Amino acid sequence: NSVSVDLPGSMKVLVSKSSNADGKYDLIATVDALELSGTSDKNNGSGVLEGVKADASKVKLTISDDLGQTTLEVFKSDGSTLVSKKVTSKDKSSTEEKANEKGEVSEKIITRADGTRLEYTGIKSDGSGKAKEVLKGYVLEGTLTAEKTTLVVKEGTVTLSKNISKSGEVSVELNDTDSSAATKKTAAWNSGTSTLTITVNSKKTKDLVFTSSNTITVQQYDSNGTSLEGSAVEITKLDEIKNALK
Repeated sequence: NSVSVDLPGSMKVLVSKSSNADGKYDLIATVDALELSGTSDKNNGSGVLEGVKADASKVKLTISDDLGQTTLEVFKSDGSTLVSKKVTSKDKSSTEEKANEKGEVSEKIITRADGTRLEYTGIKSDGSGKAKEVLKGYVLEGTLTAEKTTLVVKEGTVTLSKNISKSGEVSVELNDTDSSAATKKTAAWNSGTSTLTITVNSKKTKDLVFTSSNTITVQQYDSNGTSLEGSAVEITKLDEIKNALK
């Protein structure tokens, strides 16, 4: 006599139709063939479920009270040395951490709701590591520090850096080492409009807009640098980013 409850990431928990004499509900879930079980003082599917793998690893699924988030933890048999931790939100955005043998997080994947990802590897005790952003049509490479993630695209003497704060806030900057003052690119970032405006030789040349969909559009200025012209074009591949940096 159970009730099925939908969870983040198209998972399920089974909750007893009625409570026991203590007013508690029974919970059962199966995560990749491993049965987890628990009890809860709520009737909605929220609560904690536990199980133990064949290799003695301890597994705990915690379902938030409003069903908006699940946390799936795997530990070694001590129940404290982390193996992995996955936090899934209702829109199927998620974070997944993987630990080293000492239980320290060394790998992390942030999956956005739109399917784009930020992936970290080799995270060190100072918070540094390597980073990759996986977009629709291209991959960006860079680094992680305790402060921010920085993805870098280099083209000639120009470096475009896409910085991502711990809160996920994107800002972008550009630097050019071009020794010719006349062809050197500079740029300004407008956080309010998520736009990087590139200038060469005192004339704005283009706006790169970093959209809420984790895409980039490019639109050129006229020959005077004082009006935008034509229509903005979505970038779909790395070579088009580099073209904009030429």
